[PDB]
Amino acid sequence: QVCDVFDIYAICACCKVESNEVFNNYTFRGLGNKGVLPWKCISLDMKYFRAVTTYVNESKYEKLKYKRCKYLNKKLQNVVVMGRTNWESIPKKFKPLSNRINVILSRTLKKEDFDEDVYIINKVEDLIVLLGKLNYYKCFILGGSVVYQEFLEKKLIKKIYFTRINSTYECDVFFPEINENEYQIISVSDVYTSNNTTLDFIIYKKTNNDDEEEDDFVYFNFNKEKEEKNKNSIHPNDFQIYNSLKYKYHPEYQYLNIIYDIMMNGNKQSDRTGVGVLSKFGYIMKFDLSQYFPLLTTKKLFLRGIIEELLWFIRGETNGNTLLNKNVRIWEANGTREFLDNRKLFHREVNDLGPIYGFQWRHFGAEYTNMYDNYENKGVDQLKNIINLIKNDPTSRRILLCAWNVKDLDQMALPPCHILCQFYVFDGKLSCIMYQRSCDLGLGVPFNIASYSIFTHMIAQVCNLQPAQFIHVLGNAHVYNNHIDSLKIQLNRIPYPFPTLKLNPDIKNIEDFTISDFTIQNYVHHEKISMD
Amino acid sequence: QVCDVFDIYAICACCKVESNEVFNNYTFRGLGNKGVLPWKCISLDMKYFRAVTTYVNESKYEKLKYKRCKYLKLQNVVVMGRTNWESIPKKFKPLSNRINVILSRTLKKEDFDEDVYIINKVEDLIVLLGKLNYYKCFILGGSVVYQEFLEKKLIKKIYFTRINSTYECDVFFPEINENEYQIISVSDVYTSNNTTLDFIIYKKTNNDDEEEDDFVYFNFNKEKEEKNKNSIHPNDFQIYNSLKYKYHPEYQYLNIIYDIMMNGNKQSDRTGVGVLSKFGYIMKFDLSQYFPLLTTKKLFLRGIIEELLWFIRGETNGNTLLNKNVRIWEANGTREFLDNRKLFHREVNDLGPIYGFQWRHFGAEYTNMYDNYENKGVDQLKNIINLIKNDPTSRRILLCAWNVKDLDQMALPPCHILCQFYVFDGKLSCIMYQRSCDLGLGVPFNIASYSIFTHMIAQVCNLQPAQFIHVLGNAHVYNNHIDSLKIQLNRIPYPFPTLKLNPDIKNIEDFTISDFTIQNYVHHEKISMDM
Ligand SMILES: NC(=O)C1=CN([C@@H]2O[C@H](COP(=O)(O)OP(=O)(O)OC[C@H]3O[C@@H](n4cnc5c(N)ncnc54)[C@H](OP(=O)(O)O)[C@@H]3O)[C@@H](O)[C@H]2O)C=CC1
Ligand SMILES: NC(=O)C1=CN([C@@H]2O[C@H](COP(=O)(O)OP(=O)(O)OC[C@H]3O[C@@H](n4cnc5c(N)ncnc54)[C@H](OP(=O)(O)O)[C@@H]3O)[C@@H](O)[C@H]2O)C=CC1
Ligand SMILES: CC1(C)N=C(N)N=C(N)N1OCCCN(Cc1ccccc1)c1ccc(Cl)cc1
Ligand SMILES: CC1(C)N=C(N)N=C(N)N1OCCCN(Cc1ccccc1)c1ccc(Cl)cc1
Ligand SMILES: O=c1ccn([C@H]2C[C@H](O)[C@@H](COP(=O)(O)O)O2)c(=O)[nH]1
Ligand SMILES: O=c1ccn([C@H]2C[C@H](O)[C@@H](COP(=O)(O)O)O2)c(=O)[nH]1
Repeated sequence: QVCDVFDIYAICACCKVESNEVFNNYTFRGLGNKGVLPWKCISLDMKYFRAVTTYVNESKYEKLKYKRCKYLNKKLQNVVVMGRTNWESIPKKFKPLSNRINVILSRTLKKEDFDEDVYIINKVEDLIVLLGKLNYYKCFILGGSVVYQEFLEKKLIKKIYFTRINSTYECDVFFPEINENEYQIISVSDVYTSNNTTLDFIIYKKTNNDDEEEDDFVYFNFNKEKEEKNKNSIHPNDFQIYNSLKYKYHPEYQYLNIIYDIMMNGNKQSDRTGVGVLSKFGYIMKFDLSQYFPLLTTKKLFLRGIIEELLWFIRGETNGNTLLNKNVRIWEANGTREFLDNRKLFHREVNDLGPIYGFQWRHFGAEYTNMYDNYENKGVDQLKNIINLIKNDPTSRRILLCAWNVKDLDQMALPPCHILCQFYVFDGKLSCIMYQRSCDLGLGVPFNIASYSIFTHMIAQVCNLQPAQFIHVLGNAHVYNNHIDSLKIQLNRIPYPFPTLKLNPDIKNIEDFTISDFTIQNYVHHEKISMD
Repeated sequence: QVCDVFDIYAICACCKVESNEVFNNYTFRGLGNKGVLPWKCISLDMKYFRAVTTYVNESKYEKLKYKRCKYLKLQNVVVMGRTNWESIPKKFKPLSNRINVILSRTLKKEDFDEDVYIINKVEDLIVLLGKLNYYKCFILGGSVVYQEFLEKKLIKKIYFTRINSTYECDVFFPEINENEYQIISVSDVYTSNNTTLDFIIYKKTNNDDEEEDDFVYFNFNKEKEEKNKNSIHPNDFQIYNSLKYKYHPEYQYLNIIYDIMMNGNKQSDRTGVGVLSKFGYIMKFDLSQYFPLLTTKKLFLRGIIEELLWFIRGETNGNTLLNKNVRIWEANGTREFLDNRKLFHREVNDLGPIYGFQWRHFGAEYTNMYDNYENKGVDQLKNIINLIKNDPTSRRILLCAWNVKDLDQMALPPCHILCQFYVFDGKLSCIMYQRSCDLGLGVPFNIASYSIFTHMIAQVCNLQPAQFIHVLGNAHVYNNHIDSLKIQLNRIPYPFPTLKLNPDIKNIEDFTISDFTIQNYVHHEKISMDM
């Protein structure tokens, strides 16, 4: 087909347009405004644009030339193709585009109307003629909307390098609705921040609808048991989309790939109640908090409850009623008469959760009495101490906050799942490890990622640091049997660019945050999944 | 040369021989004994030798069809000396799916078995390959055949199995000329028929590709050569960098050292000492397949085994160790060091409520290293053992030394924060979270300690040890270890040893130093980590 021989790709960038919100991939569709771009600079998009439209590989040229010659019977650079208004949006000092063979479609304008060193063509068949005559690597359609429309309805695009700008702007022109039958996404990049917006890079593909060391690889894999056994009784063919992607570089896939790993390779166990899980042991996930807030996109997540849990912890509280009166039910089941009695806490009042996270963070080692006691200057204020070590001894390898008080375990409603946070400071940035002994991949983890990411931002702010990495170590990583079906749905979804977290900048002590100091901007997500 | 053109390869397997001793590649030489192999059956090698000698690639034969004939079902060639031929029994003859050559100057094709081949002098092969259609030519020994093939530089690659046990031998492999061949791949380590083994690859020295440009675009925001912050010199690790396949588990430790040296943050800890630092790693070692005692330098375990026994007894008394010449904690018990920790009222070598005390007495008011603490505080060690036996699917099997109440009273706060255990199908795994990781001195020992512990816990619980999982928090190279580790990165690991515990010990409290034995430890020379 014409676009496979001449290697004609589209590259574009689309913001969200000003229209319980439904999100699909038509969410990213805004192209330009009043004949320019809807944003000022997004330098990372330019850097990427520059990299795709200028990259050439001379070794691959020999096969492209042959291929092209065969379909015709018979310093290397790429061609870029522009609508006239696209071309007129470009600052003069940057035209023609350096190190690229510039082509401009126009009727109003002819060869004579240009000083530059550009090919002017009347019409699309004129690009195909030209490409049969030029030595060039790849041909990229640079827009705008009219050029994009005509190139897709002529089935002349092999791939779309589509940048998702995860902010909203005023737009007067739009990228056409991509037909899912015609194009599927095969690759999704890492998520970055540039110019106060997150973005990622996705690739749509035209649909179906020394090399002795090649061999040493196979010799060296001689003992591998699983040769399509169905190790666990989940069917790869149900993860069609998940498996069809080639480059899964969105950080959400750090979480998604562990659910794949647990499902394909998990050990079958009957846990605390008889419920049943697949389980694995030891994983690490790293999220770049300077580039995004890793709220999972492949299902809807509300953070009001877990933000109010984090503030409850920081205040040192163990009173389950405080959450209940803010309509947060996170701890309700763990405070019942029955639940407490079955934990042999017969002398513990309903919703008095005992010496849990808050108590240990502000008072580790004090004798716990009841949820209403004044524990001032009793036991160790770990939280205060770790803020003090970040500020005054940032290179310490001893900045840990530990919830696992061995003496108090049996007196807690339940022993903590988030065992400990360690902190690390280099060059004015704060990174955090949280070690989780016990990890519900379907229900718990996605919230836990959020709690500790928010907490790291908070500790960074009050210490006058920027956040860097939030690092999540999973000990006992389990998927409950009755989550599996929901999880196979979620895995076949393709993540959206992460949102961002904004903390009220004025809060300077860790104690001084409230619910209104927390804003999640630009949360684009698939619909909610009931995991059960 | 003949060899690089015609793809002439040697597959062999060499054990150690029955000769404070020193190791090199020529440690592994034993080939045969009394016209048979020196060992009963090592079936993971039998399997390897099958997969390697059968397998062929249709696609890639093209670049050979026109190269050996640009010089003058597609099976594989195997050559063997008659005694290597008759050394094997009959049901296997002639090795299925393989052009069975033999190197005999005596008995001809009418003498011998099936519809195979023969030659009579070394040269007489040179042209036989030039005739028939074949993927690659494998020399299966024996010593005599290998010997005369390495003399005449006809061997492109050697596919050499290191059998890491000792056997009676009569025949050996040639010393591999270190300047004439170099190792370019090393496999995972495996247990098989009560011995560890790995597979290494020697080479002759010289003195849908659209989705491939998408990879370059996704790397658009990565980093070049002033980026990759290196006053380290990559070219100083030629051997580390020349390996294609680095599958030996020691590479889990080595790769972290390379990562820290190359991408490490320069920081100036306490003193002005200087480190390169990163945050958050996870290594995993299969205790069922080997004992992960680093082989790229010499490690001693008596001291760290005594330390472990000392922990299990609940001791905090530094003198107990000093009287056994284990001096791991000596610096942390001086009047000077205690005074600088603001512990002016602590006896010298009274290390305070450290590992032992937290493991057997968590929450007990520490008094001094001589007090009787029986049935005071939480015996976590007894508890986590009773959890493994009574409730193995529990996700609460944690052994934690980081008592926040007691940190200031400790000579120093622990590096090893906690162990977590996991039991599946009668097998025990252990995660240890290390807050502070000296990759050059500490970590090598810390792996051995907690590997040993895992074996101890597993055995007193009648489980097989599975994985030790080492999670590193603040991982640092001391700046002055850099020269030594560069030397260390350029050493090819040896197949790991094994650990044998005295099987009689079924109480964690009942181990003594003589119940621990390391077997077949083959290691490069000791390295002083500075100077
Ligand atoms: N976000 C992004 O990735 C991109 C955004 N943009 C934005 O897009 C907008 C411009 O798009 P839009 O207004 O649709 O216009 P275009 O940039 O697509 O240019 C349209 C003009 O191109 C010429 N033309 C197009 N097709 C043909 C053809 N087949 N034969 C001959 N001439 C042809 C005509 O020029 P003439 O009128 O002289 O005959 C036509 O008026 C701006 O806002 C721009 O900044 C630009 C590209 C990429
Ligand atoms: N561990 C390992 O990797 C392996 C080692 N072995 C072991 O090795 C031992 C046998 O090896 P080894 O003693 O070296 O004997 P070989 O198996 O190497 O057989 C060599 C024979 O080939 C003939 N021959 C030797 N040199 C030449 C030559 N230049 N030209 C032509 N023919 C020649 C001779 O047979 P003749 O003159 O009688 O015709 C000679 O006896 C056994 O213990 C066996 O189990 C076996 C397989 C692999
Ligand atoms: C730049 C942009 C939006 N990014 C992607 N990913 N895909 C595109 N097609 N893009 O538009 C390219 C249009 C050309 N352009 C339009 C432009 C750029 C800046 C300001 C106004 C208009 C430009 C100008 C200068 C240089 Cl050096 C390179 C490209
Ligand atoms: C088997 C061995 C040692 N494996 C490696 N890695 N390197 C070699 N070249 N080997 O030599 C194999 C030669 C003969 N042999 C070894 C043998 C077997 C039984 C008793 C003595 C020797 C054999 C028998 C059956 C089969 Cl299917 C394949 C090889
Ligand atoms: O913050 C939390 C709290 C709980 N859990 C899950 C993990 C287990 O499924 C269960 C805890 O049960 P135990 O591991 O304590 O038995 O709750 C989480 O994932 N995150
Ligand atoms: O078992 C141990 C004890 C110490 N260290 C290293 C880490 C640091 O270099 C130093 C401990 O000092 P702090 O991290 O507590 O400052 O020793 C280890 O790697 N392992």
